[PDB]
Amino acid sequence: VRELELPATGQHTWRFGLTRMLLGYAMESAQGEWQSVLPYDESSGLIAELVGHLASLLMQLNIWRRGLAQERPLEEWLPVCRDMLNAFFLPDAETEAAMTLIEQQWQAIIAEGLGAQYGDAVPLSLLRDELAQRLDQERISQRFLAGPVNICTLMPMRSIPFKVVCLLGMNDGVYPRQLAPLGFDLMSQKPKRGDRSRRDDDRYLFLEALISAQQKLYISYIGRSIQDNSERFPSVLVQELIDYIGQSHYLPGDEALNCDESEARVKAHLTCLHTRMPFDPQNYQPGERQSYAREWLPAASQAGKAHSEFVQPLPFTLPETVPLETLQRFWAHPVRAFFQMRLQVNFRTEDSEIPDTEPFILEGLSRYQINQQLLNALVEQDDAERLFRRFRAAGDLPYGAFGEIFWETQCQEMQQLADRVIACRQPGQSMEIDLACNGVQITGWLPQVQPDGLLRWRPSLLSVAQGMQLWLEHLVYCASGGNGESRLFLRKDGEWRFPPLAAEQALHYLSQLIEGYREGMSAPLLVLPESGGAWLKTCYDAQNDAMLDDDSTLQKARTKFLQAYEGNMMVRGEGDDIWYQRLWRQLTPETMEAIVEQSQRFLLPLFRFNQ
Amino acid sequence: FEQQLIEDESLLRYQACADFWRRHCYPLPREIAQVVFETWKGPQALLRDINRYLQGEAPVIKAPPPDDETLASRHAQIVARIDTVKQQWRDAVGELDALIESSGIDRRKFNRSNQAKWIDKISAWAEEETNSYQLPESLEKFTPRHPLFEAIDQLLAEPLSIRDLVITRALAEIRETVAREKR
Amino acid sequence: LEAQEMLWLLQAVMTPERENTLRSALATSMMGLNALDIETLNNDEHAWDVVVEEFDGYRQIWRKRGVMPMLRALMSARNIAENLLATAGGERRLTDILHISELLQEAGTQLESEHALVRWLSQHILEPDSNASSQQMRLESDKHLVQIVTIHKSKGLEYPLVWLPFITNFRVQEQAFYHDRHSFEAVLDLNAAPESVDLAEAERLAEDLRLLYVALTRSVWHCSLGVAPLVRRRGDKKGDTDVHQSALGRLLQKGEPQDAAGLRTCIEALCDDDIAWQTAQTGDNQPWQVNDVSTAELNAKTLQRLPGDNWRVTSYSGLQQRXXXXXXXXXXXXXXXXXXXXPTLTPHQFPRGASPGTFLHSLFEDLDFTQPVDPNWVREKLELGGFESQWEPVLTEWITAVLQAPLNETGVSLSQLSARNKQVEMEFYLPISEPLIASQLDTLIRQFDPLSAGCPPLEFMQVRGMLKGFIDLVFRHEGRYYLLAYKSNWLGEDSSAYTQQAMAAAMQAHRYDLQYQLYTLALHRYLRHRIADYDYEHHFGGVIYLFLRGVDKEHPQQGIYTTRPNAGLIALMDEMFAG
Amino acid sequence: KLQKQLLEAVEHKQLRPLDVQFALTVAGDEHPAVTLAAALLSHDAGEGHVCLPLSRLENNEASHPLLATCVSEIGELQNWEECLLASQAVSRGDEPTPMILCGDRLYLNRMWCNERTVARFFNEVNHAIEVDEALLAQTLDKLFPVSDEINWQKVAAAVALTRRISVISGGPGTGKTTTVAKLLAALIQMADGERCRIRLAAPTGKAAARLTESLGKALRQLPLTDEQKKRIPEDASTLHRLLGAQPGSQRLRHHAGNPLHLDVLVVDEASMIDLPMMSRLIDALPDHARVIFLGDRDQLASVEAGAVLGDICAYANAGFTAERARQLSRLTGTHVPAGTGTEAASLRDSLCLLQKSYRFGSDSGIGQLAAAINRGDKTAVKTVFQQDFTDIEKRLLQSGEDYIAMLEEALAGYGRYLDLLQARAEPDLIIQAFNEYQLLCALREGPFGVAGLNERIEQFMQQKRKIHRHPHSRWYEGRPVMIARNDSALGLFNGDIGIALDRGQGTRVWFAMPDGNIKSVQPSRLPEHETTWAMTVHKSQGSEFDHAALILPSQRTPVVTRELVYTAVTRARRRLSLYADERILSAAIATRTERRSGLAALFSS
DNA sequence: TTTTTTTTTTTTTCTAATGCGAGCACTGCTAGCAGTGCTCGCATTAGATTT
Repeated sequence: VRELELPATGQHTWRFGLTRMLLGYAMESAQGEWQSVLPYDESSGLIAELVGHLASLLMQLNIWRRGLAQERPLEEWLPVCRDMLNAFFLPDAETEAAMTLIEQQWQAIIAEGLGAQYGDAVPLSLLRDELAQRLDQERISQRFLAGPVNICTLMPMRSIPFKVVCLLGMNDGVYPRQLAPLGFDLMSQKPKRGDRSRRDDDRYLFLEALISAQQKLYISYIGRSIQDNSERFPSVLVQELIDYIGQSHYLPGDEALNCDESEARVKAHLTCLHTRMPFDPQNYQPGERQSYAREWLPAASQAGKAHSEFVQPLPFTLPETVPLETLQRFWAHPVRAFFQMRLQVNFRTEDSEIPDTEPFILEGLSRYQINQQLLNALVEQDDAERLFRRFRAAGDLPYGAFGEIFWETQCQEMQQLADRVIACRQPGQSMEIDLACNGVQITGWLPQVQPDGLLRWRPSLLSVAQGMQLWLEHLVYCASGGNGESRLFLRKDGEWRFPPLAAEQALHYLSQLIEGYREGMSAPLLVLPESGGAWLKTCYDAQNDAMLDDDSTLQKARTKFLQAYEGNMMVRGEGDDIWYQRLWRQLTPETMEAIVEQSQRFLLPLFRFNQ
Repeated sequence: FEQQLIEDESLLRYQACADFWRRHCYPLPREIAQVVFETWKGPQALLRDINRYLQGEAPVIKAPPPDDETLASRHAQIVARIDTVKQQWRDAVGELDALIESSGIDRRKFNRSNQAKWIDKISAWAEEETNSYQLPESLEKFTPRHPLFEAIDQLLAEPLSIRDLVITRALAEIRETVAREKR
Repeated sequence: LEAQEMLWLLQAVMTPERENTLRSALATSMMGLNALDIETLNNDEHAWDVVVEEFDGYRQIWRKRGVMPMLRALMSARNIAENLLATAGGERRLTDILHISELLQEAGTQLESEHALVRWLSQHILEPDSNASSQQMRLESDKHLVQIVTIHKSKGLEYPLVWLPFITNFRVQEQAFYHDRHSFEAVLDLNAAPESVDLAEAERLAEDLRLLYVALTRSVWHCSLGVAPLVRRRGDKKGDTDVHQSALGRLLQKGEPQDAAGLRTCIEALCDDDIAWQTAQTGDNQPWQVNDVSTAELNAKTLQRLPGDNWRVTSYSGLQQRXXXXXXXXXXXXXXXXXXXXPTLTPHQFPRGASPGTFLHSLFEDLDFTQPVDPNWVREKLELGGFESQWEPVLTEWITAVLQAPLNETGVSLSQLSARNKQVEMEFYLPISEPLIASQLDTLIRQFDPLSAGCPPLEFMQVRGMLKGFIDLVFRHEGRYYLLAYKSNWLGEDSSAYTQQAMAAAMQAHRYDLQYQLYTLALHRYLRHRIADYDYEHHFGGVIYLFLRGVDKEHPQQGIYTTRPNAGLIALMDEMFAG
Repeated sequence: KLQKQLLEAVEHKQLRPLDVQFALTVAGDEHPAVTLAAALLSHDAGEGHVCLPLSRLENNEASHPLLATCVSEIGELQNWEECLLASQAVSRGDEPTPMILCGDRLYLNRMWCNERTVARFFNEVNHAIEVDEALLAQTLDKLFPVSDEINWQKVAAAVALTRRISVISGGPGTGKTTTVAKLLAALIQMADGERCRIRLAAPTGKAAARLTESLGKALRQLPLTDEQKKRIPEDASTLHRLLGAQPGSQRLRHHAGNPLHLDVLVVDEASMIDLPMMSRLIDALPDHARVIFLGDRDQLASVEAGAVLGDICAYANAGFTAERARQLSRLTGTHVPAGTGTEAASLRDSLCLLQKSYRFGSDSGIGQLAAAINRGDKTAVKTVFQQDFTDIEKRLLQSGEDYIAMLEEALAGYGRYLDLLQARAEPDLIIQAFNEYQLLCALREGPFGVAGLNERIEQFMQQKRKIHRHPHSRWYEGRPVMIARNDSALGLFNGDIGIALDRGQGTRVWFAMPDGNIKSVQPSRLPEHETTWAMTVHKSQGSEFDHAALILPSQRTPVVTRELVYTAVTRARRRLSLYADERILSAAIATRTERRSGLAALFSS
């Protein structure tokens, strides 16, 4: 760190990490910090062997970065490459060929140096970039004339008579090839006869290849960039050639027309424009140029049938016992369920790449976790300072001052929420639930039932889906005894509070939920817990306990719907998710209605009893 | 003679910005850091502010801070600049010499409670909104009072920030550093 | 999303064994499967096993032929390339798929692993960058398209009919950056003092005018442009319309604020025979009327003759090859026996591989036989080779044992050979005219060859073409030529594991039989060519395999091996290669 | 410093690189006694010892003359407790310190916490449950017909019914499982109106399945009403799945916050329970839960560091507490012997040891030899020598010309199987045939090992016509394979065998389910597999073969031990064969596996 | 040197501007009161380029 003149931190370095791992091996993380390093719990077992291997790597990586720093005379550089290769590498049947090439090339360089009598110390960055050039310099021409059709670049002084010569990539400026003279060269100033210059070499090759082809010459170039449909051009040589052809010949169709007109006519007859896509049916129209690829044929014929609407009704039979966790997991994202729950498809996105820098600020689920721990500490009225030390040692927070600052704005938000939590909290005991709803036995567990009712708190923004969760978990609670309220507190002072309900209405609404559940496993029920929630926010009127009708608001709920579905350029919209991508690529106003109808069905009892 | 081009200059640039924000911020004591935090969280945003100015010809900065001034210097300066008004308002408090007017609403005197309360520590960078009431340009529109009553106007004339200095130092540094690493 | 689907597929084909990571790939819109498909396909085990199977063949195509061949096979079998084009809009999707594949080639070569490619694709799914080649290709050039383009990217271009829907819009610059009117120098004011803000916002407006100009000069026949009573300030009903801050508005109002009515009038004022204004009335009838297309019958031609027959230039190495079936041919012996019984300057310890052997050979390539060995010369060979000094005193002795060993019955010492009688590393090309069939040969071999009794008949596919090889050494003694070939190998042994018997054993194990016979054919034809009045029996001395490690000062026989082609086998063999 | 010293023991391979690196980081710059001491702690903890009693490290001084290392400065630091306990890398348990020094035993913080949890759970936490002795005795009387002699099993049931936490030790085929069924029956029929939640856990999904089928068939035998047959547990699961161990993390959905909701828990094959999983289990239990462990005292110990069931059963040797013997004498309606003296009442009472094996007796050479394993070698060479018992044979392997002959007998070991394949039979009887004979080798690799023996045996199949092999396919018909890791999809578990064969539908692998059904899986479908001609002794635990053949390598390696050989011996149902040197084996039996833990000290104090 | 397990979810912007609502001082009109002029504060809504 200090070598690069960045202030010594003491965190986020392979020393910090390793020490964190080993210390994670000796002592459980829950014990606490030690030197202000938090033991990293994950490797506690025999697995931890790997760590020792890892730490043996880095030591070497450390040692050598010191050994390579100082300049050296060459014969001091001779022994190095061997120590390094055999140091870091274990040769094998494949590799030994390679490693021998490394030593051979390296020591070839240095030997070139010594034999020239060069005394001064040398920086490594001189040789490292010589050897890079030396290792790729080699070419393999072995199979040239083996007999398989020959692909190869145009090489000076290689001209082999052939029956068929093909030329690709004649686009202007790509060929001929350009390497300017050095510019302080004296030869390029006053040329004599026998001078060789790369451009004249290419220009002469293109003549050789012409003289060499004994039957069919084939010349190709990219007319139009496939990507933008820009224009491209033929090399000047091809241009001269097509010019000469067109000026020396005429098609038999018009034997009296004109010089230039017969010219552009011929030049049109010789030039073929192949299409942009292989499945373009023009290729397959019977004629002279016709494609032998039969794999694209049915595509060009346009003989395929379109993809049916993904949703098809599927039979399902509700068991007698539904574990409450199954219902909970269902209603969280009712669409996602039918993919994972029912038919078992789940799309696992690739894991996130390791970030490149120590955390400057905390965002996303990173800071969310911290709010979770922090809050669960404040509600217990345990000291936040201890936990602070835990994170700091964990290297999790921004360094130093900003750790303190960020920490003490968060403590100031989660303190605000924390009190409001502490106000109503009466410690309570978990309860197990068994019920008969529509001849279906629900079993489950509810943690921490206080005499007053359900209390739940999450450091989140107020959103409906949370609401549905507390709604289910509430109705099951009313459904078995449990007179009392249910409350949920969230950030920016959000709240969901559901008054108590009699066993009758409890079992009736719970019925509606379950019926939703067997509805789900059959067809991918479309209920969007947020966007639909947004649409139902506008229409419903709590004072009249009736959803509004008038079309003025019905163009409010649409704008507030789409606004919720697709997001801003800031917040990602509910509408963008892999689970909703599989159903429709583009939202039809019809499907919009379909969502509004079902959402109106299940969601309504939420807003109706919320207070 | 052989130049290897690089078309992604945003990654080197961002790299350098994190380098700056490491050496010129990590050393800050709590109280100055508190001021840095407000104007931008971290170099991710700072880069977003100066980014158009890192690229292409360097602009000329109107009335640049002197070359020798640090953050602690500017900060101590502004500390005292507010402090004088703090003592002074604490001294002149407790008197109605003003000509009372309808539109200026009598509860405006409650503002003064705030200010005599607002005068405790220097840790805040933000003066109170109620201060806008004591501007002689503000009040005289609705009674010259005494000088410090006018001094608040001097205090509120130039916005109090560390911003210009940081954008200056960072803009000069990040440019060089990038150029060096590419060299 | 198509890149993502591609990820799900490649990731599945990589490890179809896993139930989940496959089914995921099946559900993709690309595969185009219903919920009923996946549902039933979760039930019947046979179908599921069939899918697993086909993907398992795909992995094979993946490993052998590369990537793009695989995705080709998958597209054909699944019929997706067709079913997308059937689907509406799916044309775009299909272009994306093909494009991505084309990139998986470009990154596919440079990376050797099959797996590190799936490594790579994810990493690009995360960071898309800006870069040119990964930028999207135009969806279709078949149909003329609406070419919807930004102002700046229209500069110097020409657009026969031109639309400026949003032109009214404006952006008030909050940043303060301007130019001094005097010095004409770019000045940034880090302070928000309103003057400089104004001095800049004037600039922002003039620039907006220049945008308007450029935008209007683009059209050839017709340009249409939108106009609205746009309001920036958030108060609803005033009589404030900020359009005078729009580039265009200022040109209609002559830089005068108006009301929306005044806006409408000022539009009406200039409107004669060129400019014509209609009110903006939202309406929807029909998306558009395609009326579709008619094409034809169409078919692909199909080759009749074979693409091409067998003409190959091969060495004897291209003969042993590998055996598919009950018998597989390898240099090493599969059977192994464990040993439970319980000076470093030796030949057996020398390193092994193509690399060590190439060194060993390359010694004798320049090496001088008549002079004894110079240890300095050794050290500087090993040094060049990269071999340490652990070798130089160990080698320089051994070589002398080699050069000093007498050979065959003539008792020739390698040392006795003058550079006039040496020929080092002859490369030859031997044409084989009619296809050379194994069984039509190995019978001729076995017939006259005692050594070909061992092991099955050599098997190589029909071949017609040229044959290559390097004679290690050719030299003449007593007016009589010889053929010399060095071999090294033998990881396991040092001592008499090289005998008259075991040498002949290994010869039959690595099939150096056919090899030496082939060379003898070559050397034969070369002498018949070069030597006026050449005769096989008169001038020719036999064949010598020298196992370098095999040479020991103790036993003259160990390591050297000699046999003579029958002169009756070559007589017919040469004829065979002639026709 | 002594750092570069420690760089040698890696060349000497006396220290793992992990050990050295650990000692470097944690030990810091302190007196080299700290550094070396720590490295040795990490080493012994690596080989599976829980602690490092200072006696050993001060007495050996093998890594350095701990005079000069141990005596540094500041007067006398030579006291190891002094010098070590001085530095901050060691503490008494007060601070959050990497290492703990408590009983003269220096050892890791993690091991000390898990250690203490285990201890306190076996001593104070378990309680005495009280019921009517007359009614209970009657229930047992209807469970167990024969009253005429002392029944160990009846004692075991009585004990486990009295004590909240109880262990039942015994050899393979001593009737453990049946006994457990008897117990559970007494449990359900004991509490009529109370909810009885039974849970069945085993450390390996394979053993879990074995337990499922076992207690299914065993519980079906005894009369129960539909209520009881509802309170019969459904299935058994993995220990992990029970604790709900998340695949990536170390988090547990239960731990101390969530007690897993049970009445009783039965962990079969507790020998494989190691210390970390034992503690992490214990944190999940409620205060009403009754737990029972199953395993042999001498079974091969768990891989990860610790020995639990061993250190526990070691105290069974003393026997029952004086009074508990009288209580049980009232319970079983018999005379229960009483262990003389007082050591620990709570622990001694919790342990029952089943000394009767119904599978084979003393006349069978397997029980006599296995019973002679716990003794010295002069008994084992005797048994292997005299009378031959017809159930046991030893073949000398020294020269490879003997080894070839070993393979020669291995043929006839597989003979019936090989023919049944040549006879071209149906898969079921083939699979059942494959379990009569098995090769067991300790090491994985080399001349003697699963990895080597698969090669040599198949090569020996190519020498003598038995089963033809195609090199390119890699799946010649008849090759047995086994699964590397558990699978939820195909319902097959790690440690399970299946036979590759072509029924004519195609090349397909055939597995025998615990339900008797045969499932054919495509080769591509299999998750992981290893050629199963030879098993390591470890993986063979819980299995039973009619004829087993043990192979011990010639060298002396820390893997070859007493318990390894023991499990190999008890592995065969009836027939057995051995291949070893009398010196390598005879010395191997003398060396017992010890893993140092304070438990022996903890239960006495 | 030997080896066992298990499956998944979470969050989301900030700044600013107005519109109104509530509370108050004055002042004029018929000492109190109503209105108006006013002013601040709370919630709600809107917008965030160009190779």
